[PDB]
Amino acid sequence: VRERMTTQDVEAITPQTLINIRPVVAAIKEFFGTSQLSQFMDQNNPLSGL
Amino acid sequence: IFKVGDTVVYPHHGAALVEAIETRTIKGEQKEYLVLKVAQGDLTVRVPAENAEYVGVRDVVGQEGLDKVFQVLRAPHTEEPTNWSRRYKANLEKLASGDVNKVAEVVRDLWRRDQERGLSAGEKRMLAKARQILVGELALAESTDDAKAETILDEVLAA
Amino acid sequence: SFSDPRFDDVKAPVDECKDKDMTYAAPLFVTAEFINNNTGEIKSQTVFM
Ligand SMILES: C/C(=C\[C@H](C)CCCCC(=O)O)[C@@H]1O[C@@H]2C=C[C@@H]1OC(=O)\C=C/C=C\C=C\[C@H]1O[C@@H]3C[C@H]1O[C@@H](/C=C/C[C@H]1O[C@H](C[C@H](O)[C@H]1C)[C@@H](O)[C@@H](O)/C=C/CC/C=C/C2)[C@@H]3C
Repeated sequence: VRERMTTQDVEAITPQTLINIRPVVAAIKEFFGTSQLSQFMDQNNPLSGL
Repeated sequence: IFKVGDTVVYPHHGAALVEAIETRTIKGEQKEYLVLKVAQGDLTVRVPAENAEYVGVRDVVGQEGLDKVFQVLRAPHTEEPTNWSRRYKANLEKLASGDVNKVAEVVRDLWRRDQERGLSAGEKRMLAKARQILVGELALAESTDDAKAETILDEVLAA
Repeated sequence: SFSDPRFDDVKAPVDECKDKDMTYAAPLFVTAEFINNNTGEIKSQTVFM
């Protein structure tokens, strides 16, 4: 965002054009899928779930 | 110059409404701001009336500019830079100028080009965006049903 | 600048997500504000995060 706040022309930008949500959604996706603290929940009995 | 509920034109955000005159002070001076929300982007814009003309907000056009751009769009013999990059930069600057005659000239030139050829994804998006904001300005300058304004623009284009 | 995080309703219930392998989620919304300093214009938009 602070990169393209200069190369874009003034009195032409809008926050819909500034923000790229792709690194945030990729960071969330890579945190849940394939990270060692986000584990596949085991359930062979409710005690082991708990 | 303006009251509440007036239709007005921005440099490039389409036409818009003024919803209220905001009295939000800054640095201990009650500057007369004005909330101005637009149609397409669904966003609001707060501008002080002092530099309203500095940023160049423009009142809507009338019948003289209406038939002026109707003669500009109908005007033949516009030459073009054969360098397409110079052409793209040139009509991009003309579109960002915010002038109604320049926007009408841009859409009629790009219509005459893609009517023969079919130009580009970028030039097609160029024509789509500029024709959309010109149709919105026409349908708030004459208030005559923007779809029907699109058809009447298609009428005067091929005429 | 950024302001006002705000969620929506979930796109699908739990059992349908477990059936059709969709992830149970909900969209984020954020009120963003762009301020020019010299002339002075604020722009409030609702960015889907
Ligand atoms: C070594 C380790 C986890 C092991 C794989 C499992 C626990 C080892 C302890 C033990 O031997 O019982 C570390 O775990 C994390 C950090 C990095 C390490 O992972 C690691 O470096 C190793 C793997 C990290 C993420 C793996 C994701 C996927 O690997 C498979 C599928 C995905 O998740 C895994 C699911 C593991 C659940 C386990 O649960 C245990 C029993 C079974 O061993 C498993 C069913 C239960 O005893 C449960 O109570 C214990 C949970 C572990 C507590 C959290 C530790 C932090 C499954 C093995």
